[PDB]
Amino acid sequence: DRINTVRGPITISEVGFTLTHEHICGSSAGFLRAWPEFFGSREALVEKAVRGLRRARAAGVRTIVDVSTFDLGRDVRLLAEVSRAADVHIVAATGVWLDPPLSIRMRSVEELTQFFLREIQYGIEDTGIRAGIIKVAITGKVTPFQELVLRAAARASLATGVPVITHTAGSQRGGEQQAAIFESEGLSPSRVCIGHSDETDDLSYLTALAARGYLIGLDRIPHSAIGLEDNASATAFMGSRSWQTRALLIKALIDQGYMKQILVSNDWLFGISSYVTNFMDVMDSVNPDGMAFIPLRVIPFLREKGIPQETLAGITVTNPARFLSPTLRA
Amino acid sequence: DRINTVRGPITISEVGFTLTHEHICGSSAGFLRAWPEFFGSREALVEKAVRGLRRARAAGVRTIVDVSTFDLGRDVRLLAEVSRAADVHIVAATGVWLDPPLSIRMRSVEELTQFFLREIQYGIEDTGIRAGIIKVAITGKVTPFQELVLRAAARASLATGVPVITHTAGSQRGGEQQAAIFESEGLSPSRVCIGHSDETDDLSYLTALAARGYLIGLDRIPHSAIGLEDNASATAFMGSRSWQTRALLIKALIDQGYMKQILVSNDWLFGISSYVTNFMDVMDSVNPDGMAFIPLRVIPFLREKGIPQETLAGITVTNPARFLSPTL
Ligand SMILES: C[As](C)(=O)[O-]
Ligand SMILES: C[As](C)(=O)[O-]
Ligand SMILES: [Zn+2]
Ligand SMILES: [Zn+2]
Ligand SMILES: [Zn+2]
Ligand SMILES: [Zn+2]
Ligand SMILES: [Zn+2]
Ligand SMILES: [Zn+2]
Repeated sequence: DRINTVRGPITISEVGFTLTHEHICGSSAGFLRAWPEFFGSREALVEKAVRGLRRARAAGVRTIVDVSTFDLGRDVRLLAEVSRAADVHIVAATGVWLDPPLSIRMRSVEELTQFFLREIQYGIEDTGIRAGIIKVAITGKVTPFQELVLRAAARASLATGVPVITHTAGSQRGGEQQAAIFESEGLSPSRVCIGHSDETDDLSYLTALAARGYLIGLDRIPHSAIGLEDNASATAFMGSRSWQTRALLIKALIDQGYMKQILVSNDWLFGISSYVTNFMDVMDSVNPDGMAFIPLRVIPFLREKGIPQETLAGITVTNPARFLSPTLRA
Repeated sequence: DRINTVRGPITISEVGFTLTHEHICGSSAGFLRAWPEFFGSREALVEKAVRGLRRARAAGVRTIVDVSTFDLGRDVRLLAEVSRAADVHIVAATGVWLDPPLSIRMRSVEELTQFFLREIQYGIEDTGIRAGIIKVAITGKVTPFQELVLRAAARASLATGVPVITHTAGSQRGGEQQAAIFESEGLSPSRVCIGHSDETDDLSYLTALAARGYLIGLDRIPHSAIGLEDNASATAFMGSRSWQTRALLIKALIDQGYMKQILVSNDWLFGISSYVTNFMDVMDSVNPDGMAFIPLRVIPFLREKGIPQETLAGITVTNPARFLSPTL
């Protein structure tokens, strides 16, 4: 079976150790093309990303999933360039994030479904690169527009077998909202990762979703504004919980018997224009390991806590391949 | 003081009959590239725009100013292809419209100034095509962010000599609040067009801005949903006033002695994705002339009402050239 990447299809055996929720750059549609100097230059951004991916590769990573949507400024040509240079597979995304422009947010559920299908079945822009995942997002109480996006995502997943990754901004729960909508459309929970789940400490909430068959994205592990009391922007974006506390949720879910439902990532990037200026510097100061943080810090931490190799490989290799492999029915 | 167009620099004498507020396509950044099918295809949109601009050309139009900004999905390569095929000058825009994404709306006044300067001085994207105007938009009361945009526009204009064009959302006013900000930055009123000024019938407001040396953009002349009362989206976009009512404002300002302050346009486009689906069909149902509406309908209407042809030539040829020619 085959997974689409920015350099073409690859087999399941080629996927390897995967980071399921990452970005090369967090931006806005067309922004990198219109003002590349915001990032120093396109060339500087490419250099920062290639070095960062090569560090991750040296720590064991073989694939990342860039869950940047059109409205997060996804540039698949950038992804292809850095994937080739770093020799790390990149899966690209369709879907809608938090900042849809009018041309997206004025659209109907049917139109959004056709847009997602175009990006998965035909390709992104004029590149022939096909999305391998659908990324959606909601705020607090799912808005009428976000509900349209979720339903369109479920429909595109049902037609193509590609999985859906979702999260709730602003609050620590919210996965129940998305689950009810997805299920109303007939989508299998095994096609869905409820992301940014490490933002809550409510284990009962995560375990119940896992028991229903949802994948649980513990994918903002290195985000933390501890020590950055000076910075309101940093606390608002990364939060005030230690990375070890977040990582321990991984062990907790394993102990509950749901290793098979866990996906782990960094939610990192190599440039960011969608927040305050120079926020990349703040992030880099918190986590100098970048995307290598999971393999260099979290994996050893879990081992020390007594999680066996084979379990860690199940989480980092087996689960992502099962998740990404397009699967029409469960 | 040559003017930059999507085909390169031109002389003032080459500008000719100008439409000062137009669009090839009203969209969002990256959207035409991502989902061209929304417009049938990119190829269909080009064909429709070339056909339309050629009709305007035959009616005498020589230049249009496409005031689409980054966030209105300005695609300068589309502009260039259409300009060349139709053989009509197109001036491209920098600035910020009413849908800035986070990467724009999180920026400071200094950062916005740099962005506008890049698009004017260096070029748009990787094309080397330089913006010839700065477009800004406000809602009701200028928002804190919109005030940054206005100040950045003023600063970019002062540094480069290129003019600024505005508008305020809806059938509002807003010019007095825009002008205050511009003047606090030391910008000359002669470098600013208060656009969509045909949305109001308040002549006291219009004449006072004209008296201060502002240009008055009477530039949505064909927009009217009269006859389309059962379409709320039509009414909300084009209004309930007739084209003649809008066009009579041109006469009113001429009568008051302000012919030199008037700029006229259609605010037309050949595709639109930033609003309701298929809205282009509704607009085309009302104004089949498209961008040719000004020279075909408005000019003769004003002639019939007794305005001398020399005055109309001043408004359609002289005023736009004086406005577009960069100063310092
Ligand atoms: C690009 As994000 C901070 O919503 O994971
Ligand atoms: C794109 As418009 C409605 O400001 O002319
Ligand atoms: Zn997120
Ligand atoms: Zn995320
Ligand atoms: Zn993310
Ligand atoms: Zn407008
Ligand atoms: Zn307009
Ligand atoms: Zn307009």
